[PDB]
Amino acid sequence: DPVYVDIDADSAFLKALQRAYPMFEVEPRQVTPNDHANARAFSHLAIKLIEQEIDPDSTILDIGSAPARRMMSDRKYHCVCPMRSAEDPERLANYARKLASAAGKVLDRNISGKIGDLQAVMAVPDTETPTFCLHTDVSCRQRADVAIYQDVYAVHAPTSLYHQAIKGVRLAYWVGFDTTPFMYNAMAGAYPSYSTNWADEQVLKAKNIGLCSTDLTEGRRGKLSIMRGKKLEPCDRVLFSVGSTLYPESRKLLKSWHLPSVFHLKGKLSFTCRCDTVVSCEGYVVKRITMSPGLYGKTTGYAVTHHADGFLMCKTTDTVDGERVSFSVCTYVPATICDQMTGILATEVTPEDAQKLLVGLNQRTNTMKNYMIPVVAQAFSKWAKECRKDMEDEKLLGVRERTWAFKKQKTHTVYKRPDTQSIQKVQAEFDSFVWSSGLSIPLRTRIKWLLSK
Amino acid sequence: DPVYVDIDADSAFLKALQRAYPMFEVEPRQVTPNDHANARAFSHLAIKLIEQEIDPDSTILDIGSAPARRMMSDRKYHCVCPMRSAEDPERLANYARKLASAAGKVLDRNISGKIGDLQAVMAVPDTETPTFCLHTDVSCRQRADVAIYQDVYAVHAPTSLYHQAIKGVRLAYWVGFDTTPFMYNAMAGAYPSYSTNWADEQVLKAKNIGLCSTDLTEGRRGKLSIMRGKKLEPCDRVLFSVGSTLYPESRKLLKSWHLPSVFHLKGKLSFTCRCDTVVSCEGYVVKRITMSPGLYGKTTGYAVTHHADGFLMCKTTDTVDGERVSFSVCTYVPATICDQMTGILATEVTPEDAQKLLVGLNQRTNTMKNYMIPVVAQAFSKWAKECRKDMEDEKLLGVRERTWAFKKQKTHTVYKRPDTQSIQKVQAEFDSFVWSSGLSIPLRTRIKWLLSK
Amino acid sequence: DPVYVDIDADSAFLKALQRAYPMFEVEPRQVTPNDHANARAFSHLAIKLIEQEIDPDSTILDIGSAPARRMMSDRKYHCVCPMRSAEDPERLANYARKLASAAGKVLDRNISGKIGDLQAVMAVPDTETPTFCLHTDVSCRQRADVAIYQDVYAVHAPTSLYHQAIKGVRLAYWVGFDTTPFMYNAMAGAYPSYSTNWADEQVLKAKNIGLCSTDLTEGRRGKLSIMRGKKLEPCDRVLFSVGSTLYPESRKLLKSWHLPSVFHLKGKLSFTCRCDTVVSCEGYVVKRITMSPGLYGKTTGYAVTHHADGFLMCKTTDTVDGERVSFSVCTYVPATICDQMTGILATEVTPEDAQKLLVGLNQRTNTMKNYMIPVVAQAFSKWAKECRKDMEDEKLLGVRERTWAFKKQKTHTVYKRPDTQSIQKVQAEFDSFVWSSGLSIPLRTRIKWLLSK
Ligand SMILES: Nc1ncnc2c1ncn2[C@@H]1O[C@H](CSCC[C@H](N)C(=O)O)[C@@H](O)[C@H]1O
Ligand SMILES: Nc1ncnc2c1ncn2[C@@H]1O[C@H](CSCC[C@H](N)C(=O)O)[C@@H](O)[C@H]1O
Ligand SMILES: Nc1ncnc2c1ncn2[C@@H]1O[C@H](CSCC[C@H](N)C(=O)O)[C@@H](O)[C@H]1O
Ligand SMILES: [Zn+2]
Ligand SMILES: [Zn+2]
Ligand SMILES: [Zn+2]
Repeated sequence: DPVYVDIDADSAFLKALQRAYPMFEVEPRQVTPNDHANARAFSHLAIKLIEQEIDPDSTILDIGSAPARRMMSDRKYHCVCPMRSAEDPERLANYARKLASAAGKVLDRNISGKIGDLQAVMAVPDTETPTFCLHTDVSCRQRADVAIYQDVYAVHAPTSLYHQAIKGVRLAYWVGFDTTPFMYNAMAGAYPSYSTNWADEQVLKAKNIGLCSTDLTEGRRGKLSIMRGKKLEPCDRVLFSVGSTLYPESRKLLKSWHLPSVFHLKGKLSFTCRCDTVVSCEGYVVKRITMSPGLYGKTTGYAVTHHADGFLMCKTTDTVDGERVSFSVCTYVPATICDQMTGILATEVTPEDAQKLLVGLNQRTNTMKNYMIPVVAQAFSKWAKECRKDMEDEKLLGVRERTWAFKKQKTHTVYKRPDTQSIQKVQAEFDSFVWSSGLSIPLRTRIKWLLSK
Repeated sequence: DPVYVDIDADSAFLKALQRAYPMFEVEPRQVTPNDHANARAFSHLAIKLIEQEIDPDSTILDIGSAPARRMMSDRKYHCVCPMRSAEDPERLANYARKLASAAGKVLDRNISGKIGDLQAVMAVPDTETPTFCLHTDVSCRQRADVAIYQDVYAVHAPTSLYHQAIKGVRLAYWVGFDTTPFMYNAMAGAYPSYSTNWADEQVLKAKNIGLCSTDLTEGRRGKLSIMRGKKLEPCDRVLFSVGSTLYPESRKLLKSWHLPSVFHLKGKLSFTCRCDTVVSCEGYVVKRITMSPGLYGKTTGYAVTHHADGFLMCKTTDTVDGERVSFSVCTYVPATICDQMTGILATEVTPEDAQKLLVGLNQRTNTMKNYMIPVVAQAFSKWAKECRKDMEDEKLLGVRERTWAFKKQKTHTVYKRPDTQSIQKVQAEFDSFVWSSGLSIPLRTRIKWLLSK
Repeated sequence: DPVYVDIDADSAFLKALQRAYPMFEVEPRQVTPNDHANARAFSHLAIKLIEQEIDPDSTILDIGSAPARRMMSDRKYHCVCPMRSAEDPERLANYARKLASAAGKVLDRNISGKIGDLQAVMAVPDTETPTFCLHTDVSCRQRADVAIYQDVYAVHAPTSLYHQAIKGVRLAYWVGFDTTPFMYNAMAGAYPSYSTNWADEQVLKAKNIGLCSTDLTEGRRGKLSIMRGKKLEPCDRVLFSVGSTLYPESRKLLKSWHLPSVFHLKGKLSFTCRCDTVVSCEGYVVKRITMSPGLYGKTTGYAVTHHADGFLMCKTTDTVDGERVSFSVCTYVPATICDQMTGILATEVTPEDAQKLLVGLNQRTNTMKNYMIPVVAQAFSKWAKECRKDMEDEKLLGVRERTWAFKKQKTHTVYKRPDTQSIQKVQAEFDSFVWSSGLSIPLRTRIKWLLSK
């Protein structure tokens, strides 16, 4: 009845975990010095909660599975494992090892059936079995009614969901990092509670952001290159660092999971679908999606995010490979600090004074990580200034002057305070939806040898 | 005898709930991290109180019902469910699932009768049964004497009430958000105790209101567009955000439920009707309506609101898509803070000093939400100024000078203090009152399969 | 079940050791005054943890072994010992002595088998035995599935790993000093928690770095030499001092162990490999490597380091053999000190004031070693200055001016704060991979005499 997580007993993250999962009873039990422990604990609790929601006798598709995680579960999983990633052969070997080690000692689980299914798949690679197969999300043929996506960032969401729906699935879950900073189109950012940093490929040679590296120079003035760059804009390629584990990602596929509250899937068959956010903790979320046959209602095309902690986006100046430039950066701020800055921001404050005030509030133990304090101090200072400029240039009610052109004002900070909401316009009507094994003989031989014993 | 609500045991909202429902005994029992928990708790208690008022042996029409909420009740409900919303098929499937799960375990409730009625409706979609039907409020033919509207914003109130009255209904209840801010014709606003924000569609690209989103710019002066806008006025389309759930609404239909204390319905038959407010809690209300055959008395056409907390409407300046404009905003303020500002407002005070005083009063735990403090500080500052201008320009008693024209003074704030009343002029004489299933074969097949087992 | 380490009972390093190995229970038991005790304790615990991971019945290759360390172990080691180092004959004699001393007193270990294997190898020097051989990593022919490298810096990593893989090894471990400072290309540096200093061969006659020596002079101005040096750049030869033990090293071979997260080995057979960091303590690390047959996925060529303590690289001025020059130096800083300097660095601070503040923070017992304090104080002072220069020269968003050349700014400090990550670009596709005993008759005779008794 208790749930055990692998974190230190004196961690501050434990209270946030307890507030996010009020239906459980959370115990710390540390066994390793993992440098991304908080992220793993959140994923573990999310799987527990999802299993508690649904009822047994239903079969669950596990898209992009890691089979060894599902091996001591009593529910009915069908693991979809294509070998498209360099980490997959080791996961498969680990599954076979775990299976062979406990073959008679454990009896409640369908251990023998799992061994037989794996052997049958190794013999002929194009066969479906109740617990395993080697197809993709589009080419699997097992029928079910629940689908799960755990830390899956590599598929286009509407195509995948349509292919699950034409097979009888009515309910789906998605677990992962919040997609909001990519809808605002930032160049780099942080998830500080999870020791995670990310950056665009064009700024990996910066100096003072979370994920970067550069070197010492004396500063020659020449650097004469005829190739005129002249624009610094975000591109599709992004790099993620979770603790010390590296993952590359694509901006398009990340944006495709920022789904509106109502949408329609219109193909040979038609469906009406909804998406809600049911767990949200300092930048990690769980989403629940339902799908129904036929067309009902109408769509607006709006997606909403609720901010429990503060969210910040701002302009910063740095050197990239020695050349001075400006670009945008985003982060999260705890609610108590935001509440304690309300009085200060009524006036104009310099960045240095803001930094001293924030250090005073923080270190009274650390509420927030120190390496983000200088950028936050700068953002708060610009926001406070811009507000004053609005108060000194009043307009007339009900009137929009355009004498025959109007000017845009400059904006250097966006600041979403606790208990406010973001709203963005996205696509809501989808009509367009458009095989070889990939295994190799030596790996098959290794698995067969490791199993047949 | 206790009533259990899904909120945290240390919440401040519990005392307000206890004061609003003095006839019950309210216990906190938290099971989920719902981000709009307070609104759900208020609706739950409202249904309990309404059921305690009326007597059994009467049949209750449930307009726009969600049937699974009425399934474990001992009273006699007739649920009117047309499938006009994208959320409806999932509600129907959930009802059928709940019914099938507990088919012999629960015996007191008319479980078997409900199953039979649902099956009979699925067979032929144009039949009335004692517990269910697929018609609208105008085309249902079941006769009753009580009607209930729970969070229903999609109908025109006098037409709907007339169609209920010609069928023998004598008493009706309405539960929902207070309609007063839409009678004052504001452009955006907040219900802060319920984590709720709303906005006109024309200002969704603002920067510093509750529900909005914008981006960074350097401020080009060109933006040369020949299309002269030249007026910024409210329009019919509005967006509501309750926690993170989104709802679109129409201004006309919202205004139609702000009913006067006495009115007449004059058709083929005639009725005389009254409307009173019986519960009011920080912007959420319950209204009771009675109807009688024949015409009696006379009407004035006035509607009254009593303010227990302070109500504010004021002019603010912002940037929308980068262009600087002014428009009106409304909110609610707790009574103790209003009482503690009485001495300060005797003189002229700057907005910055007002903001510092409000922060001092608030954080001594938080009485009011911090993200509204800057706008409130501005409003109080303008009100205090305008009062002084009245005191320095006295007129003569009993005289209205119009030398041959008179000027209007500028007004930037309206402030209704605790224990005052608003009064507005509305229509009170109504004479004008003016079908296919909408279900689909695959959904019917799914429901039949899910039921027949 | 306790693990015993040879350190003083009042040492501060014990808490760091306990945090790095949370699965053990660490007891101090001092028996010698070793001046590099901390390094030996870390290596001991690393071997314990690795043995706990893997399962028995597997045979372990020990590359560049010291056999006497493996003599009282119950696992199955095959020690690869070529006599290429001046320390090797004494290690071999010590092994034979240890074996002969306990020949009947100890029975659980394969003592008799080990004696027989050593004698058989002495008779014919080109024979493999289950526990011993005299080949190199490339010319050994024993088959196994685990390989271990303990403090091995003399081989080129991809060639060695390929030769282990074509023999059936699937898992490998590497224990040693962190390779990050050599990827930044520094000229000298320190690992202060382990009493270790290192330097390039060209600066051994400096005055104020960790490892150096010089003499007194009155300063003649002549020193007329026609040989124009004119550049001071790092070269391949480096010297390491661990306590008072000296080791020479090569920069190329050290860099070759800074491996990316995914890579491919493409020869006659092909493999896909991964490298993760599983233990990290103040500059000492353990790396785990897996290899699989066949080609899967794709590579990026990036390597990542996670910083738990602060890392610093900076420019310094010294005299070398009496001539004044400048070059770069690197070190590590504890996290609490870094956190306590956050407020000070918002302004410009002189080096002297920084030094006084650091002395105040440190001596309140010593958190960090005093001989590094002057260089750290200088680095912090320059970093704080450079940040200000960025804040006073803002650019426009999204724009990279190159009017037709751009200038590089000067950078004198790189500072990686706690909870940030370094990222470097390295090679990830490897295709190119290209014997006499070396023992002598008198040594063989000595070993035979010492054994035959
Ligand atoms: N089109 C596709 N259909 C199904 N799986 C896919 C896919 N494309 C990539 N994948 C798989 O998705 C996985 C993402 S990483 C695996 C995450 C895993 N669910 C976990 O819990 O750790 C990869 O193994 C990759 O092989
Ligand atoms: N003209 C009409 N007559 C009856 N119901 C209507 C209607 N127009 C819309 N509705 C229904 O009113 C519902 C409003 S949302 C449902 C609210 C529900 N009573 C609850 O407690 O949660 C929708 O399901 C919609 O189908
Ligand atoms: N090509 C090679 N293959 C295997 N061992 C080698 C080698 N080149 C050098 N060595 C050996 O590697 C050793 C490094 S010093 C020995 C370290 C030892 N593992 C310990 O725990 O203390 C030397 O003894 C040297 O003989
Ligand atoms: Zn399948
Ligand atoms: Zn009906
Ligand atoms: Zn050998």
